[PDB]
Amino acid sequence: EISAVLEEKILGAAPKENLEETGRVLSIGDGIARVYGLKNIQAEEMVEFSSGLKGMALNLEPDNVGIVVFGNDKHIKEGDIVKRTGAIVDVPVGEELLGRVVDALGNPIDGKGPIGSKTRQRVGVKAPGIIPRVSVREPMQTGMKAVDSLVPIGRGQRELIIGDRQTGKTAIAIDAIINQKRFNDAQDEKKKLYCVYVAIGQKRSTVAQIVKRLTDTDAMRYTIVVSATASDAAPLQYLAPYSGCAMGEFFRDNGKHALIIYDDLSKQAVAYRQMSLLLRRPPGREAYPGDVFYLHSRLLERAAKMSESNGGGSLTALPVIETQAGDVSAYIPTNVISITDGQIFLETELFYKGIRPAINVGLSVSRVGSAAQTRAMKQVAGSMKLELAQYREVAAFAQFGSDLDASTQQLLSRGVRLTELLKQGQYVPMAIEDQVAIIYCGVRGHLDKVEPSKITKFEKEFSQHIKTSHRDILDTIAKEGQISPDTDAKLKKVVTDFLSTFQA
Amino acid sequence: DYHLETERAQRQIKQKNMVDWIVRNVMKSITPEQERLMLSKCISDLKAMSIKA
Amino acid sequence: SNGQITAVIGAVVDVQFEDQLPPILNALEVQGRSPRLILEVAQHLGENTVRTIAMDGTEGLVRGQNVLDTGAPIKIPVGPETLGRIMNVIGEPIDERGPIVTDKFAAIHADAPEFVEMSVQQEILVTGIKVVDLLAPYAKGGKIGLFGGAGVGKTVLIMELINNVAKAHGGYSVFAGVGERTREGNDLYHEMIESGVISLKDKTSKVALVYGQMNEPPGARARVALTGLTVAEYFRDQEGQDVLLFIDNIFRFTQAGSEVSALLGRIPSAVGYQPTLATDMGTMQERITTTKKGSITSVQAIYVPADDLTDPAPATTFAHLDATTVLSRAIAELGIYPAVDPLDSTSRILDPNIIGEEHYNIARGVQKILQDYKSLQDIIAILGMDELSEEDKLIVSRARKIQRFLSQPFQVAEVFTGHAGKLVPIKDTIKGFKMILNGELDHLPEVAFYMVGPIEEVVAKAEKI
Amino acid sequence: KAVDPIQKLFLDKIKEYDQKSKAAGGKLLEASTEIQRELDAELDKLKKMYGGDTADLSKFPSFHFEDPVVDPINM
Ligand SMILES: Nc1ncnc2c1ncn2[C@@H]1O[C@H](COP(=O)(O)OP(=O)(O)OP(=O)(O)O)[C@@H](O)[C@H]1O
Ligand SMILES: Nc1ncnc2c1ncn2[C@@H]1O[C@H](COP(=O)(O)OP(=O)(O)OP(=O)(O)O)[C@@H](O)[C@H]1O
Ligand SMILES: [Mg+2]
Ligand SMILES: [Mg+2]
Repeated sequence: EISAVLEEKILGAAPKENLEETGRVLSIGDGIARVYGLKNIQAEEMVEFSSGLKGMALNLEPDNVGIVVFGNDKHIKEGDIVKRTGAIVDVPVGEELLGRVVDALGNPIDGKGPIGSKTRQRVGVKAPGIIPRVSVREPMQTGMKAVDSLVPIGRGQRELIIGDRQTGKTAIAIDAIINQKRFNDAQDEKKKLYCVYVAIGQKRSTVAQIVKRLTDTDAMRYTIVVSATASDAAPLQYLAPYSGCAMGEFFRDNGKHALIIYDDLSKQAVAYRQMSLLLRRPPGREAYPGDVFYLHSRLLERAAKMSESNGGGSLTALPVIETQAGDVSAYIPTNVISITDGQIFLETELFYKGIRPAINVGLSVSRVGSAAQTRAMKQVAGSMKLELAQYREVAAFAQFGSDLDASTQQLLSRGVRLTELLKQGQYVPMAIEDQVAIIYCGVRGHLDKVEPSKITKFEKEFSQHIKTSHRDILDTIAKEGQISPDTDAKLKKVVTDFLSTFQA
Repeated sequence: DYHLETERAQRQIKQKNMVDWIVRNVMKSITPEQERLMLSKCISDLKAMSIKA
Repeated sequence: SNGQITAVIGAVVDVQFEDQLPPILNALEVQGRSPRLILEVAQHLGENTVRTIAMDGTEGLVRGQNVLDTGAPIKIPVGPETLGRIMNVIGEPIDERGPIVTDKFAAIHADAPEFVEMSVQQEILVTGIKVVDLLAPYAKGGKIGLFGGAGVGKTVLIMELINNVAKAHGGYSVFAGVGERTREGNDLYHEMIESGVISLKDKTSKVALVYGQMNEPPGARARVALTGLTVAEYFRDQEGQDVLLFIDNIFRFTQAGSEVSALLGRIPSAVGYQPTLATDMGTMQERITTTKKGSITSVQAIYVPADDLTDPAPATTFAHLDATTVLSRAIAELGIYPAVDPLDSTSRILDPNIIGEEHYNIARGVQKILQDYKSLQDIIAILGMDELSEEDKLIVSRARKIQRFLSQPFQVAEVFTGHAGKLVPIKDTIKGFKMILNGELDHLPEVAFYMVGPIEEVVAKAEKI
Repeated sequence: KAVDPIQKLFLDKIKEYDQKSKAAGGKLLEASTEIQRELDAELDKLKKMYGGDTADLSKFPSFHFEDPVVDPINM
């Protein structure tokens, strides 16, 4: 068995010796190798060093070729042999990468064997133009109540997850990946969504714990993890968002739908700033190069919703940006805000108070908006958005309002229930029917008698009663696609029956 | 799961053991007559690549 | 003649010629490329070698690849055949509707019109936006800038200007998408074909679209504004039309110039910008003007980096504009939309002899109350509202009512706000602010002044409460 | 169609390893001490992880069940 596999790997790995156009390393240092030779080499062509490291031909000069090393530059010495790969920089793509953890070059790192991909795709492909795109009209279900109602994400949208450190940015992104299991297990392939998680500059232990979480929840079957951790070279962390984007662009161009998370692009900008400063390029704002905007703009513009003449596929991007002391006016976050289609802002102050996810409702924007959410969610979240705005205006009167009007007290009481409604535990994403029912109960006044400290327990028990005793209500909602006034009266009665049965 | 992990652990140590055994056996088995035959094959392969043009 | 590629570094390509060098700004065509790769000559390096800027990606270029000299700068189609079409920086149609069949072509590099060919007349362009029409009115024929950061609202503001001004306009329009979202280009294109401004059936289209977006290389992003100018310059000069030119956004032209300048071997200027920041901007902006042959009303969205108005690229753009509209993030975080800063937007036609005595006095009266409010806000922040009893509290109450009344729901923002869009005549605007300044509406709540266009909707909202 | 002599030599070393391993009853051939320590560490970890000390995991586990608890009639 093992001997047969070992024998067929020896026989299958034929050397195929032939003369290759080669170069010679002149000087190596600061992640840049200057190579003498390679007359017929192309710009941005991948090379092979004698130690096995890959590199990208960045600068073509009359006398030398500047090569960006995809690895540690201690493996390259002056006078080494640099061979042309003959191809511009590309990574393996396909459905053979699902369930596999790879580095920025596409090589597996989880030890599960090689990757049997038959296709490769360039990492520097330009984004689709005006014509092949179409409007974003299919929902992206993150499973988060506060996201899917107030900052609704569509398929083909770029939604920024921005905040300070340890505010739940990875928690939102991972729960969005886990939530797609209910759609991937179903037979409806148009709602199926593949996932690509790109870890840039993170800790390798953190990536391993993420892969364990995806494996336990069975979310790894449709997920590709591209890992360029903090121990990896800056060119590897620079390349990894484009490598993962190419793997996600395989699904976009083949009629399927993919979600990609760049966690985080602020660390990729640091890696690119390191490469730019070691190339003597003129620093700008916060020592960043001038093309650090084009670094993220050429990446995120490849996340698009394609027209029916292009297969109808899509790529959805969730870039992550870490701020410093909640400063969204800094250079790098302002660049990504000008690129993406809206941002989800996470507050440190809300995170300290126990509000998780600590989403700032007033500072979270979805430029697509209601155009990419279901009728039932849009009809209810429109009312909740108005009521949260009303609660926000009168929140200043709660500080000293010992005596307050009945209308203002109702607005304060409703806003407290709605704020407690949006709280959600980690690694427990919710189906869209469960989200609609819970938000509908809190927005119609059913929770005005329920204490805010018992809303989460009411959320489990009342949904269980609906899922067991009143399944005909859900069937009517699923058939109609919205909430009828007849169903509104029925939901009023079963809420009154449920609260009376719990206590009287 | 216990039998699968036991099989995987035994497979891994057997793969490691056979790798170092092959490396040591290949390195220790060097003969000059075979070395000259491989040298002649390398020259013939170089001559074949020169013809292939 | 025929050249060969000597060096490829990013968007900058060095080409060496044998017999005769092409002049600066000439267009060069690379031979072995399946799509057209255009190089624009930037400087002569010596030894019969020129340094060029590529208008597309430079991957796959080898040294010694043959480069052909076209003998002319980048020439793009111009005329009625470009109406309803989308073209890129080099004039190729990117709307998948076939070639742009025309006999008229024009180089994207042209000299600005001389001092003799200048029009000094100034007439107010009524928009329907209360903060714009009152405090910084736009001139009918003139340069308008929309300064703002990221997310404060400039695309929404420039789409509202297209909805209000360009729909009822006796002339042609040009949109130059410069380094912005391709999604926004797809949204605007389908907005035009739905509003009838672009006709795919017949030749009744009225707008020409030129798009070089943020996915394009720095050479394309630093020249696609010149392509939109060249289409608008043909309409102004060779047809005598009154042209609308919307550029979104002009900062990306300057930003892409800084990215190329790093590879051109220049000593960097302040904040890492190109040394030629003001001269390249001045050459581009002086071509966008109204002459005696025709008029161009230009609205230019201007991105400010890190919300900094002292950055060299927005600061040098301020002197090129008749009317400036500075959008503030602090105002946008208060929920006031459009987030125009009242004490930072100028018009250059805010004159009693141009817009009238009553319009000028109300605008100056509004700015005086808002400047007094800003002076008092430090006492309000730390101590509180207890200051000067009747007098300063009346100043605060009126200024907060004015700040709410400057906000207005937009028809283009109606999708994600729910409030119906309002187009407010300028007579109703000056009447509404005169009522607030006279103290006629001190008894109304300040919530009634928020997100309602006419002053009659303010009192109707107050009665509803 | 001549094969690489190194490939033939590698196949001979695989066959030589397989013949010597089957002649050793599946045991390792000239394994070092650290490989023996690695194998014992993996077996001990699997024994502690799956609780092989209490019961034989190779055979069927001996279930020790009990009667379910039923509440009294009244409170
Ligand atoms: N909704 C939630 N419920 C409970 N715990 C949560 C929730 N969201 C986040 N957390 C916890 O808060 C901590 C920080 O969240 P997370 O690590 O996802 O943030 P981050 O922004 O990725 O931080 P980093 O700077 O490490 O990337 C974690 O321990 C996570 O388990
Ligand atoms: N007039 C408005 N009414 C309501 N909301 C607005 C208005 N203008 C802007 N906004 C809000 O601000 C967001 C940003 O819109 P817009 O795209 O116009 O900003 P921008 O300045 O062009 O930013 P970017 O740098 O991303 O292009 C909108 O999606 C909306 O949420
Ligand atoms: Mg994180
Ligand atoms: Mg914009």
